[PDB]
Amino acid sequence: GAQVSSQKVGAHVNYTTINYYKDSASNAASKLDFSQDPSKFTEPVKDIMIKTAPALN
Amino acid sequence: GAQVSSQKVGAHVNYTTINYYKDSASNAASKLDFSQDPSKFTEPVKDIMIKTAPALN
Amino acid sequence: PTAQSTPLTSGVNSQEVPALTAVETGASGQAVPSDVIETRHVVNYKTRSESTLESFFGRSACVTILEVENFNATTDADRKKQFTTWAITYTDTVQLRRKLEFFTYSRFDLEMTFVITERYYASNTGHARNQVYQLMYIPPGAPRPTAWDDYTWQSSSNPSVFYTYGSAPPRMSIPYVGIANAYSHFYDGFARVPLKDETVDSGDTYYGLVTINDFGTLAVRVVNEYNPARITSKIRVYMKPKHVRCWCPRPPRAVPYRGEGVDFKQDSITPLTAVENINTF
Amino acid sequence: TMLGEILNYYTHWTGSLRFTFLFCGSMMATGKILLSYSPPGAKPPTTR
Amino acid sequence: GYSDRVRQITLGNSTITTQEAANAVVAYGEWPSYLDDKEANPIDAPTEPDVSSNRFYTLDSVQWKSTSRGWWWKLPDALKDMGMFGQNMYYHYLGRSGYTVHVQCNASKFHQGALGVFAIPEYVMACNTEAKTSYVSYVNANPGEKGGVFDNAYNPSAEASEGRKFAALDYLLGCGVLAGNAFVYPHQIINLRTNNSATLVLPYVNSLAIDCMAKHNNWGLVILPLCKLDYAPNSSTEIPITVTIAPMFTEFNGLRNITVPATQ
Amino acid sequence: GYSDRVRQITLGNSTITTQEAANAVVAYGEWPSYLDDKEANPIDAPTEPDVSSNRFYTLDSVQWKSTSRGWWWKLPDALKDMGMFGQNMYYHYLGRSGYTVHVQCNASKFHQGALGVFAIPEYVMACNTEAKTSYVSYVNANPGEKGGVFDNAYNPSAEASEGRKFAALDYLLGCGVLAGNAFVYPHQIINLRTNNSATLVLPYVNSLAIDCMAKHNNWGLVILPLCKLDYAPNSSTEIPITVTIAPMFTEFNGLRNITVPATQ
Ligand SMILES: CC(=O)N[C@H]1[C@H]([C@H](O)[C@H](O)CO)O[C@@](O)(C(=O)O)C[C@@H]1O
Ligand SMILES: [Ca+2]
Ligand SMILES: [Ca+2]
Ligand SMILES: [Ca+2]
Ligand SMILES: [Ca+2]
Ligand SMILES: [Ca+2]
Ligand SMILES: [Ca+2]
Ligand SMILES: [Cl-]
Ligand SMILES: [Cl-]
Ligand SMILES: [Cl-]
Ligand SMILES: [Cl-]
Ligand SMILES: [Cl-]
Ligand SMILES: [Cl-]
Ligand SMILES: [Mg+2]
Ligand SMILES: [Mg+2]
Ligand code: NA
Repeated sequence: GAQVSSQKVGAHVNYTTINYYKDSASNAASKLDFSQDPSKFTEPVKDIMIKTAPALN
Repeated sequence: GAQVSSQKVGAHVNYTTINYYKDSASNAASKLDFSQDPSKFTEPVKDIMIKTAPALN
Repeated sequence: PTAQSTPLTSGVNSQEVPALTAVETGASGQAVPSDVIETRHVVNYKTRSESTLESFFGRSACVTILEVENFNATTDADRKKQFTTWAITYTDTVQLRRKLEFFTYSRFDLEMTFVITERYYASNTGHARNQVYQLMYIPPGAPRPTAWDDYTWQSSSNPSVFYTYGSAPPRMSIPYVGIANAYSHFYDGFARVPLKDETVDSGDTYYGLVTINDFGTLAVRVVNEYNPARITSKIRVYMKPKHVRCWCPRPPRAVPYRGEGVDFKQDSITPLTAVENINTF
Repeated sequence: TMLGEILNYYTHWTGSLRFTFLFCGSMMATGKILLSYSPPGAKPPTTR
Repeated sequence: GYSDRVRQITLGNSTITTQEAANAVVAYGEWPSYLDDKEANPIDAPTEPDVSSNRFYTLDSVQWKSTSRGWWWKLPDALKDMGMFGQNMYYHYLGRSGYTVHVQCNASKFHQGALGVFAIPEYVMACNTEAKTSYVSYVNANPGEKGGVFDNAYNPSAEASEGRKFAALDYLLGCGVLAGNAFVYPHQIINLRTNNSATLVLPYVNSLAIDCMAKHNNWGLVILPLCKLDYAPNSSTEIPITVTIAPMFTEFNGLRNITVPATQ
Repeated sequence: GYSDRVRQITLGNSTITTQEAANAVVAYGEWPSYLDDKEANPIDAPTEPDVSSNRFYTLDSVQWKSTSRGWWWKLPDALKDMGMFGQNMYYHYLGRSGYTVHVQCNASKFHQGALGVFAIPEYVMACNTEAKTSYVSYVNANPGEKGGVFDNAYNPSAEASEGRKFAALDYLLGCGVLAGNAFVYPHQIINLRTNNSATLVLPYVNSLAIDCMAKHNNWGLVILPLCKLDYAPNSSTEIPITVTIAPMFTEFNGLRNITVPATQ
């Protein structure tokens, strides 16, 4: 049950993971999660604000 | 002869087992067995008792 | 997935005014350079890999230093040096605590690692055979040791690690063990409602997470009986949050901590150094 | 109790508790009895 | 015709109008909602009081002066004596609620000043004694609709018994962080030249589906004068700030006799 | 297995059992229900408190003696201080409710006696002065869970001010009709040799869809000893009568501040 995944690039390929333990808590770090939605903090407004339009009309 | 099984969920997949020894006594813990029949202790009665019916008719 | 590339843009003369906004709305400024200057095309190959929560928290941090000793104890005080108990917390140190407290709530598994060190207390009391340590996790309710060799150390159900001095730092994983759906880093409340005209003391009660938090106890002993030479030990406890989720960001701690709460210290509430002038480069 | 003894090998519990009452008076004894569970945060009940 | 400045909010038998709004904030982009069966915890059929409780309650007004350092409330504490919301809160062990928070402050085209209006999850504040930590009385933590005020000085008590209140130090947001960073929390600004109101819609926020409202405040409401009130004809003028809050999607579990908290 | 004598009733967090019932009455053959849109009157979204209020409340017990002439209560008056039902009743101008009434009285196979248990719509009773008509104080008309007692004598007051209570004369049902005809009202009998309980399920009954609960009692509950309590070893023995009532399909309109009726 080997997972083959992309490595993080260095100066100049893939790596293999096998989980040895029956508990997911034993696993190595979660894979890179690039998810983001800054707008829930930077723009949590009820009515859409178009950048090119006046903020207050 | 690798077994791939579900891990117990953590905060936020599968794990691999290979048995290295010729005796089953050497094996790690038995897999989770959710079997149960509380009625053999909580209701070991000869005649079926329907909850909604009188216990004694 | 990469950070934003810059598009090729020239000038404008337009009723479109992306440079103006109204932050009264609760929206941050949104304008980017292409809105207010002429820009070249720049392909951005750079990523935010190292600022993901897993990357930010992906370090074993020291959270406490415990002490235990091994010698022929003839007093109550010296008997209590043969083992130690520690209420598990991240508030004995400041660095991991401050990083966690960027967030209100979290969910993670924990990697715990230990670094165990010894020194001789004295010379001319001979030597000491290599020591084995027991680190026993005592969940809330399980009996706590009152002596280094009492019955509690048989540890039939509590997890224990037996560590041999000089071996690799011992390590184990702990699941997300919270009784809520996440850990609370902050709790604006009490453990119970004090009621009208009750006789229960209201003068010496506490507030916040300290009234409700209990992650149990780490108990440590040297398993060996005493040598003629007294050995003193330090156990450094390391925590790494892994498989991390966090919610509800907070301003970070700006002034020294003075305990387990958010309290501040009167002589340490001036973090800024005054500038000579508002016009100082 | 058997439930209490099992719970003292665990740190956390969840779910519903069943309290069953057996009346052991004579067959000629009658009565009505109120059995109550009051979730916490108010004056503990000392009156019906 | 429709404007970011002009808004009507109706909940139950109550309506708010504003003609000088600045949009509205939905905290973390999430509207409040009822608790789904797949996230539920207590198993008793909940009370959902709907229009009896999910309506605008107007708190006692406070006076903004050139010397004001700011105001705080906790929720649901500020609404604990508000009509049927208060009754449902105290008759049940468990409750959850979202809110519409409407902060009201009008002046004139000749006045100036700016209020930061922040909704803070788990707004834990410092105590006022250095003899103890986390040493705040229930009564001082839960002032109700009167809320509390910030100070620009920290004077912790000589005796532990006299310091069992919040050290609500304005520039440390009463909790050891710099007030300039409070904008990471859901917020609006009432800048008197621009707007006369702030509207924040808050979902339930907690590490649990539902909790003990009488033990635990989910939100702090902070109003800080970021720029002091100024009025050239009278520097000593006062203008009211009025706070109006509607519970939303209220749900209660664990009915029994009424909770009557200690008042001393 | 199933028996007319053995019954379980569950409403909200409350359950009743009986092993010596005599069927159950559904007054006028009609189960209670919510108010249909085609019969509605007040237009505000109603409060339907459901399990918070629609549950068994047990009144203070009364003692049946060989000399007892009987007991009366009014509904919703008897439940006005009962948990969240009372709170919903007094926070609203308007309310409607059905009821499950469970009257409890056990003895032994050696005791004898029979109680008539009657649910009376608009149970208007005579006043106790002949200087006036219809001259009863609000306080005397609305005793709450303690209810009142019947007498076998009529002694109207010398002065009008002293007679502002009911003349609850047993054989005239306190209202100028013969008690033997009370069986035209929904009823059961607790005959100690047969049964230890009476169960009556009452729909809302009125000339209106919904009404002012604090002004108007929809039902009287009357318990009359038709055959006196007798017990050969002790003629002075007393056995309790316990009244347990659950509101059902409760619906309230016209929310405002709480009604606090006069107590004198
Ligand atoms: C912890 C500590 O300071 N230990 C020191 C001891 C203690 O002072 C004992 O009391 C007396 O041996 O004294 C030494 O001279 C010794 O024994 O060689 C040096 C040693 O480092
Ligand atoms: Ca049964
Ligand atoms: Ca714009
Ligand atoms: Ca451009
Ligand atoms: Ca030892
Ligand atoms: Ca409802
Ligand atoms: Ca409802
Ligand atoms: Cl050391
Ligand atoms: Cl041992
Ligand atoms: Cl926990
Ligand atoms: Cl400088
Ligand atoms: Cl209040
Ligand atoms: Cl009453
Ligand atoms: Mg009030
Ligand atoms: Mg009462
Ligand atoms: Na890019």
